[PDB]
Amino acid sequence: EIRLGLPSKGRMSSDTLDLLKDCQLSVRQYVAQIPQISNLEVWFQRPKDIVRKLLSGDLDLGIVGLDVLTEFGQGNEDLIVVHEALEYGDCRLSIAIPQKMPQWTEDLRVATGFTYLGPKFMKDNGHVAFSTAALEAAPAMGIAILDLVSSGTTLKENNLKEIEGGTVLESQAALVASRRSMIGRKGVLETTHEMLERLEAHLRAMGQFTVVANMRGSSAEEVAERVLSQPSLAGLQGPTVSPVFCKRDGKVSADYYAIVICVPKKALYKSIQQLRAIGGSGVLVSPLTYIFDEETPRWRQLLSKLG
Amino acid sequence: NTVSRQEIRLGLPSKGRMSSDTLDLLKDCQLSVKQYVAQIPQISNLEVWFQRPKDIVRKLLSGDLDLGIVGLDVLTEFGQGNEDLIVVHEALEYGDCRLSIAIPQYGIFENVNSLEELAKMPQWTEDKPLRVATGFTYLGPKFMKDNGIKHVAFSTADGALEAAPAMGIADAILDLVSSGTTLKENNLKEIEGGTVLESQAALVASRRSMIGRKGVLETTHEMLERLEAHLRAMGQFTVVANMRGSSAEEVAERVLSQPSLAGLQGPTVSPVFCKRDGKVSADYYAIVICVPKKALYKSIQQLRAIGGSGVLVSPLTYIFDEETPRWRQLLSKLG
Amino acid sequence: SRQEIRLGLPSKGRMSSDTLDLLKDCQLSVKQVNPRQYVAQIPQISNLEVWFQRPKDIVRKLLSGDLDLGIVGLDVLTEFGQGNEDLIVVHEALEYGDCRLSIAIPQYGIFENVNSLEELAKMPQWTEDKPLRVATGFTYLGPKFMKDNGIKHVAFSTADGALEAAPAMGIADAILDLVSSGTTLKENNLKEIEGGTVLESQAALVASRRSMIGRKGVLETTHEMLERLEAHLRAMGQFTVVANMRGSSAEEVAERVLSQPSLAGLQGPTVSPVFCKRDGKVSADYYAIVICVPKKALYKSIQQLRAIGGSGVLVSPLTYIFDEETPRWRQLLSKLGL
Amino acid sequence: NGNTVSRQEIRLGLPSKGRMSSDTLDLLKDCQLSVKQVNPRQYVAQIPQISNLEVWFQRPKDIVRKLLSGDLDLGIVGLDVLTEFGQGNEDLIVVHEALEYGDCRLSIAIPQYGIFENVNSLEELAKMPQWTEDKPLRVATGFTYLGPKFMKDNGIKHVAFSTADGALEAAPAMGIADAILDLVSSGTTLKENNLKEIEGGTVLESQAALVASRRSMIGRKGVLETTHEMLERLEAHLRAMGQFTVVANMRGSSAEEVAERVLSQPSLAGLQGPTVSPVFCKRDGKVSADYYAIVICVPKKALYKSIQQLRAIGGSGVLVSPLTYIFDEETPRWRQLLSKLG
Amino acid sequence: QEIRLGLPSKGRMSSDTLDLLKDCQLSVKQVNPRQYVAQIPQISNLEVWFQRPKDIVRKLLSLDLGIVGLDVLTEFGQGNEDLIVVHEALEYGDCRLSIAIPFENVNSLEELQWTEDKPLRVATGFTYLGPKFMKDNGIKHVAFSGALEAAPAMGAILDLVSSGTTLKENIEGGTVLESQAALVASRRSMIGRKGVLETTHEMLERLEAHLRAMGQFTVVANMRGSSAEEVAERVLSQPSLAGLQGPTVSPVFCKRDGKVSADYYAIVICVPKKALYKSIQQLRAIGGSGVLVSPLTYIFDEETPRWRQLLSKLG
Amino acid sequence: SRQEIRLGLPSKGRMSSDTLDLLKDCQLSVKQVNPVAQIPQISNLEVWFQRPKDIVRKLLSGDLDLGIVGLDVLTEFGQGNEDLIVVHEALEYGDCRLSIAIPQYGIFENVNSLEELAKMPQWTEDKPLRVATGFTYLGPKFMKDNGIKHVAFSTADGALEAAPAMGIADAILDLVSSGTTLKENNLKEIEGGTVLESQAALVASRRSMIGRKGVLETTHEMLERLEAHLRAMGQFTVVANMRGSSAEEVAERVLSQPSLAGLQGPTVSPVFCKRDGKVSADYYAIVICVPKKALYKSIQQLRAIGGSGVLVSPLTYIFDEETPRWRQLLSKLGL
Ligand SMILES: N[C@@H](Cc1c[nH]c[nH+]1)C(=O)O
Ligand SMILES: N[C@@H](Cc1c[nH]c[nH+]1)C(=O)O
Ligand SMILES: N[C@@H](Cc1c[nH]c[nH+]1)C(=O)O
Ligand SMILES: N[C@@H](Cc1c[nH]c[nH+]1)C(=O)O
Ligand SMILES: N[C@@H](Cc1c[nH]c[nH+]1)C(=O)O
Ligand SMILES: N[C@@H](Cc1c[nH]c[nH+]1)C(=O)O
Repeated sequence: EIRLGLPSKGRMSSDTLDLLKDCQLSVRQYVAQIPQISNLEVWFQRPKDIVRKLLSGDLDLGIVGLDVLTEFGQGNEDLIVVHEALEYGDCRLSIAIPQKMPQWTEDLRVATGFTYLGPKFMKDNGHVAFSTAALEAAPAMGIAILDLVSSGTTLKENNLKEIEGGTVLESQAALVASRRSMIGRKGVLETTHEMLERLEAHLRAMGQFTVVANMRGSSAEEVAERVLSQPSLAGLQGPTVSPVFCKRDGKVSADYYAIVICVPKKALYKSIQQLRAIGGSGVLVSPLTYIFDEETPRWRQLLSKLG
Repeated sequence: NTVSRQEIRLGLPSKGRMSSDTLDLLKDCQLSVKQYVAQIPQISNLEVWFQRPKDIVRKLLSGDLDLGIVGLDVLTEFGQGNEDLIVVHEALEYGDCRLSIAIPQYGIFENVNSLEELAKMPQWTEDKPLRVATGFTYLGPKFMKDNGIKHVAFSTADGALEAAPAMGIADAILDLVSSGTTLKENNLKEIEGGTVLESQAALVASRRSMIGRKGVLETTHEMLERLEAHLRAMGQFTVVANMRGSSAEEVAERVLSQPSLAGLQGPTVSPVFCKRDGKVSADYYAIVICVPKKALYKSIQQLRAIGGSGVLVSPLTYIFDEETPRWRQLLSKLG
Repeated sequence: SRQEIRLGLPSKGRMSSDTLDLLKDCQLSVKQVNPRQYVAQIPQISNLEVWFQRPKDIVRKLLSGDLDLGIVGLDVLTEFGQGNEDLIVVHEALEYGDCRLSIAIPQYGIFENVNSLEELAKMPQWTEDKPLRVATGFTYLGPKFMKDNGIKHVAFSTADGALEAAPAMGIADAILDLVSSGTTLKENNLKEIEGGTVLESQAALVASRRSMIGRKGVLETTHEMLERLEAHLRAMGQFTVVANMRGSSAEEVAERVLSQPSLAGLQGPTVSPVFCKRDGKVSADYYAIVICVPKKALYKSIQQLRAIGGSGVLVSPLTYIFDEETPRWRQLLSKLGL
Repeated sequence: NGNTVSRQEIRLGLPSKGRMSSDTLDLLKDCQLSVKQVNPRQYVAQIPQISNLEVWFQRPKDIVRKLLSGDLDLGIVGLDVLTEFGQGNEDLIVVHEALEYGDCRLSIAIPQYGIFENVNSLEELAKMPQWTEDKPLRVATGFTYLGPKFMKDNGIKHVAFSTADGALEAAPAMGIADAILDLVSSGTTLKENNLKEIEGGTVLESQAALVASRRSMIGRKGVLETTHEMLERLEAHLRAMGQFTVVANMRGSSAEEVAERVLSQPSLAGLQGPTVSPVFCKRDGKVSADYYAIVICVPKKALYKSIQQLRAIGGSGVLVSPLTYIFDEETPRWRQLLSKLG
Repeated sequence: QEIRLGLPSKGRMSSDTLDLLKDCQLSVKQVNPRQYVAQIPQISNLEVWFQRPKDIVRKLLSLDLGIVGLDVLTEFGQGNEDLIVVHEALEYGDCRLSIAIPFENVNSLEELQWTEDKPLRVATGFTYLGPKFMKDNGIKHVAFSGALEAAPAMGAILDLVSSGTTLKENIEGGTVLESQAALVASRRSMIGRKGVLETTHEMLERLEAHLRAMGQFTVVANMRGSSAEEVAERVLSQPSLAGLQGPTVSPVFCKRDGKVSADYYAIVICVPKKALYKSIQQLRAIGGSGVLVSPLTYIFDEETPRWRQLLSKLG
Repeated sequence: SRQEIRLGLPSKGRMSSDTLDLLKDCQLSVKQVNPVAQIPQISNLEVWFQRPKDIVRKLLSGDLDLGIVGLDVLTEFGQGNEDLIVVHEALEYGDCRLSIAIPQYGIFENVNSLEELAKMPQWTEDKPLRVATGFTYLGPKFMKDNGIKHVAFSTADGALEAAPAMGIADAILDLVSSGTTLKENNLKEIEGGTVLESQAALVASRRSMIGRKGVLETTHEMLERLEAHLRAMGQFTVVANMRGSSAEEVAERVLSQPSLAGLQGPTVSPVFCKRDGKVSADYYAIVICVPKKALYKSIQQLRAIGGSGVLVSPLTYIFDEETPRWRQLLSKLGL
């Protein structure tokens, strides 16, 4: 049996279920199954509960923000980040001040819910005491900020600004695994492998469009010659070119050719312009679930961390 | 109005089904949105403001917005026919309704089946006018000053607008009709010529913003083409079929004999190989065509008649083709 | 009277959301004009109008003729239809709403060494005085099941609150309830018995025979409905997989793909040329292949595709896969014959 | 039957959902009979102020079913529900027939306009040539039982019934039915849909009622005494609901002079007369009974007028406060219950 | 034939208003909760309409009575002589509309650069009343145009202040006005519609008596004593045990050695709620026990000048 | 650092609503600004809403001065800390008991007391008695006192009561109120299995009451208001009209009756009514307190002695001679 922890509430939870639904890995009850991965069982927990059960051995995998992983995991050696950047849950844990200064003789208050990571940053380049408090309004009320910043709007609303070097950590959602489970529970390691591969291929896919265009041409080679002259019509390896038939004088002839290329989403609009310039029409654009390519070093780095 | 601002602002409905359908349209365009102000990353430097629809029209006129998506009813009532508002796309194919006049089927309106015979009723004079309950304070007076009805007072009715004729608050109603079931439940009928306006959700733009603010026209162009290609796609199916044949050309002749297997320009035909007696040969060919969704079932039958099997059907985000006159007409309105 | 085809759908419950999700996955989205109102449209099918009802009301209205089609669990069809021959199951297994209506008895006590329905019947505790008490919501199917299996002294009741708690509270001796995973039964120290299953149930497409033979348009939209649901189930199902591969000709690449066990596709790989510029000349150095891959096979197929030099492997889902018609249509027409 | 089950508790069924539920819980709170909802998800709570009294929250239809089977002993339910689901069973005894909430009438409504414009009477509706065995009068209603009974009684033969989809009142406008049989309270739903009531169209007048099972009352230990207490408490609560206690300071020489003053006033009579007591205050360091306080019950509808009268005779500092119960002589209801029991 | 009184539909004003009527034993008979008309049956022909406060002012300007914030009355009422506030202080919804600035050493509005160009930008919801304060206070350089408290960070403010904590999260003379909930009536009904004047009279009397009561406690104590006058002297020796006019003193009997005698006396006084606790201490000091404390719906006393002031406004 | 008294109250659950209902009925109304609050009825008193566990902890840390919490939370999380003093141990809501439940079937059939669970031998150092519980601290302390050491405790996932049926645990340690959960899950209490009796309680910190000026007197005020209200909740005031010749005759009648005793005896005053144009005190009104549980029987008794028009009404407070809860608190404080 293989157990994977997922966030139970917050946007991290809805974004995680949205991620799984986009991978075609769909999951009142709190325990579910992902049937497309053999013997994989999902447990919905708060992220701190994912870290706690991963350390104890009740879970084998988890998806958690890097902030929760580093504070509640404490840099414990048992935890290994398999994928460090699932590209959601973007934030940074940092300190905010109003818009070395010697006023402290042990007799500087920072309000934070991160009871642990504040103290650690004081050994690196730091007289600091921590509290727990509307957290964002704490400097104005006199409680004491060290908090998560994403868009930074909360900082501007409370007349608070950010410092150079004030970012203690950059955080995304991450796929993490238990070391005791990967070495000791047979069957876990291969599904963490499959999970990493699927997440990489989905992230690449997310990503691209497949673009298919009708083009008038005499040969497949002339048409490909036209597509490859265009800078952003390169595709992964080049246009797939196939014949397109239509009835002329009661007889059929391949007057058109259909090309298919991958196009990055950010490049789509200008690509369309380019395709119109070389005579393409009826341009079908569609999304992808996965794009599998050559494996990234992430698997080998995981094995290097394991031995 | 005149504010140094790097970003193009697009107003979207904040509450109602227009909000949910608008966010649904953007998600179907793969235009994911990032409080009350968000960003659309895919369109360069495009920033979305969620507002009440009247506030979208008001802020477009005041200059706080550059584009908006709003129903044509909200646009015509609150814009009041101002020439600065240009509909860029007049038919986003959701929010369909019509603002019209409904009158009772009973009482004195039994044989009042046209707006004209509603007019010539000696019941209403300067003292006791024709009471019409509506939330459309501007458009009612306009519709009947355009059609010559002398003595009409308009009111906003307490609670259930449709029940006002039954309660005695008003003699008729001026309201939005979609399926018409609300009218039928209260013994109300429309009339010939009673339709004040036909409405859909529309992409609207400010003339002053497009002319004066850098980048507005290009992102309006991108949004219009994206909306047109997405509507075209929603639209069609991609249909891919395996067919046994000796050559690609024979297979193509077979699919083209069929009326609704034409596709956009014709079938794409490619070889399909399989192992026979340890040797492979292109015993099959796979064809690809676009099929309109309303033709899908019939197309499947036709594909079976010519030997097709394993017919894959899948949807499209966009279909980009030749640009519609909507762009050229917008530039015509701008000079 | 009327010229629209009416399709009944469950209004509340998990059956309702799963049904609307099935229709959206078919690109048959429902045009909820009023979300307070109970009637919507499916524009992709001509004159097809959806009515949101309680499932019992779907069966009642199919029998009365106010609906023509319905999607309902087989348990509800059996309990509220009572085997009326006018209700015909068109598609018997839409693969959601899986459960079984069965008998559960305590694990402990009097029922320790009772594990068959016959051994439940044999117990002597049950006479006209003091019968076997069964708590159930299935007012019709319980008595029929128990009169058919020779269990002679049984009284049935509806229970307050948690049906599964009725035997512990003393309200009842056994229950007749729906079992899916069976965890509710385990949580309440209950067990099924051999022969205790009254019926196996899924969501199903049902039609009125009077509507199909007598009302214009019903039989063809039932045909399209059956064909679309079957094709969608097949699609759910597969992935289309497209890979770039280096090769000199289409035949060499095809032989490489077919040498691999699970890269067979439905009929074999489609192989087309992929052109790329080398030294200012364009040439088909690569070829793109497309195959269907079953989803449970996806990962291994990827490995197989990498072994033969594949790259840039696009994976995407399908709304439909239409193939040869299943006998379900011919079976329907035979049921209509007379 | 649940008439044989051994249980120490006396069981009172209360409506689980609806306006009847909240109004019933309001009635209990106004009687200081607060229900200790042990679990809100659970359906059973306790009323600790009455010995061995346990409340079950049920559908009203389930309250009637359970009273007939003997699984409940008392219930509070509208008389419409009692007539529909009890069907006039002789075992159901109405102990209190008018709890003065849930007021409505089940009646027949037909369109104001159409063929029914001159139809104001019920047998005007009967002497109508439109309905035969071929095409009957369609009536939408949720009352599967009471409709047939009412119209077999009033000389109308050719009638069909439907449990209409959704908005019952909109059934005649949609063409689902030609009339409706429904509950009317203020009648605004009838006016909103251009429908009207009829002479003789009223099927029954209904309020919330305290009902009991006769087999339970005679056979189950403790039931009769707690229905006695409930009826008494309810009667008193209604009387209190009702009155104000009014207390006034008055300048006077003796209690009898003050009493003479209050009793000259028409609405200062009280239940039996003003209670009069001395009110002392320090003048120049000595206390003396310069004032007197009077206590009277005043009906709420008289309060304002009573105040004016109390000022005319020199009253001030008029304290007005409400009452939980007013117990007086028993009404005939209890004896009537015993006559129905034998 | 009908007298109509408007009440707020949503907000704390709504729950506080229905709580006010609920405390007055004028229960509101909401026959349809979805509908907007209810009745007060204890006052003959008194009908309640639930709507937003601007709508209440709108209909009083077009209703016979309304209960609305003084802010809504002054902004939407236009200072019209037809709207007469009969009771100006129902003691709920209390607040002040005032100006807050981030602007450090500026503490008076006069110190509040601002010209034709760059006119003092205040984001504010007071479409009518905003102009009034500065058109009257001599800053001619002001323009008016969400999540208001962050407006100084986002790009001074004129808003409602109650406890002021919302202001603290983000001046002298900045107060535009002080507001409470008020019972207002239209002159058109009072001079012209029969029965409006009389039910406004009853409403004003009930509201004044309830406000007095809200207010006090009735306190009843057992005290051992020989005579009523002795016990009364003991109660009156204590400063805040005076009551309205003095303690009501009555005999309390108990069985001693098989014979009954008035060994105790019960006193009744009104005690203000704010004074209750020390009143209990004082009552214990003079030998009281079993002190029953209970609330009041109304305390009617002599009419306030408000009715005669209203009639002076009516002539 | 801070200057005004802080009172912790439960934030969520029925404990929260029942607590706010009690305080509002005690005239300690909480003025919630928006979701920290204030109680203005006690001069200068400030409320903090927290999770029950947090209140105890914050009392221990110094951040709180008072709290209202169930005694189970107090004993489980306070760990018997001497800084926490219960001021009122029984606010008469949140009633429950923390106790041990075991199955009725199987091994445990003929086991109906704690000592018989002890003299059961299924449990060894290797395979101990598995008890599912949320009380990480309290449970072990209870069983070393009169049970075995062959006990392991666990936190059950999900439904604690279903843990013995699922095989997770052999017994549970849980809160019992009405006992329906245990009966629904075929579980049973044992004699001597009760670990603790719990109600909601008013708790205070010793450091705050002795050391922070103003804390002790506002706990005095809230303790007296809470005790007073509880006493009143409690009683009825009952007032009856009685025909009689003298007040003493009427008093003798009420006192001849067992349960009409009142607190000290009936108050008796004259009731006047018009006879022949003359007024005379033909009646007398008596006032007594009646415990609510006795009300109905007292009514019968009042009728037996000729009473009529019996007014019954409730009380907010009943203050008497000072309760020993204050004197005992001061004894625990060293005055
Ligand atoms: N041959 C095209 C499309 C494709 C990608 N993968 C398979 N086909 C490209 O390389 O971009
Ligand atoms: N060649 C097919 C499919 C296609 C459209 N666009 C690109 N390919 C058609 O013309 O319909
Ligand atoms: N011929 C490929 C792809 C395909 C399916 N259908 C049409 N083409 C296969 O059989 O998998
Ligand atoms: N004696 C007063 C007050 C009272 C009624 N009952 C007891 N006391 C009256 O008859 O109104
Ligand atoms: N006599 C007491 C109580 C009271 C007021 N009104 C009537 N009684 C007082 O003057 O305060
Ligand atoms: N004297 C009555 C009522 C009372 C109590 N306290 C004051 N009065 C009694 O002792 O019960």
